[PDB]
Amino acid sequence: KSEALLDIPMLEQYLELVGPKLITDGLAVFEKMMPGYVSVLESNLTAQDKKGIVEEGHKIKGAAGSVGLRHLQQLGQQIQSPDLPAWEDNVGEWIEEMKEEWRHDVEVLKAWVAKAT
Amino acid sequence: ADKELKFLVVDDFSTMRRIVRNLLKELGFNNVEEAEDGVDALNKLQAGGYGFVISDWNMPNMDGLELLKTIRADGAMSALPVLMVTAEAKKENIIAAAQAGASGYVVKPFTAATLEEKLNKIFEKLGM
Repeated sequence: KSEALLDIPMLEQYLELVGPKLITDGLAVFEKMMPGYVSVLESNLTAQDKKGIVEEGHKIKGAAGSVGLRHLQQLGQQIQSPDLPAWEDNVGEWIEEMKEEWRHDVEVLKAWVAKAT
Repeated sequence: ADKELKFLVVDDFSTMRRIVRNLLKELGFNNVEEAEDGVDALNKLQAGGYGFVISDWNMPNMDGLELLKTIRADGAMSALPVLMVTAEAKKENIIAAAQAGASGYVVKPFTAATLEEKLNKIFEKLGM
């Protein structure tokens, strides 16, 4: 499950060339900005601002991607793609799922980095 | 067993819930509430009325093993049947579950045939 949560191929490359400092530094930024993001997401959902939801998804997808949190990036990919069939019916669950596991994902990442080094 | 028996399906957000909820509707059981993790679950369980727990192993905030442990400790529901349904098939995971007091274990992926037999086995053993 650590493979479905992390972008291992990307991280192993980062470690080889540069080192862990950039990941932890980047992850540090993510941990600070993330709470703000989900909150904005949650807002636009109740208010039903379609562009709102899509826009914020694009932001989290990038935020998560750069730090190697694969499942979050993927979950952001879906939220920012309103052309997908049954987006309306399933979009709310993807948001409740974003809110539910982001901290756990961050934990699994920090853990893997330590063990990795 | 009884048809009004209350179940709680603890699973974050995967295919486990749609599968299990469906197989339960087939065996006759329609009283089924769901939870996202050990935390949410424990809260819902405080409301009482539950007679059966089915749960994953990997969930944020509180995994299935901690939830199992927390349930056994709490005397108000120390005997509540808990069945683990997880991908984890290692030696450590199965022994942990046996020690903690799991009612049963089902490895993923599983088939409707198995899950129904695992349920009907526990139903006899306990006499529901």
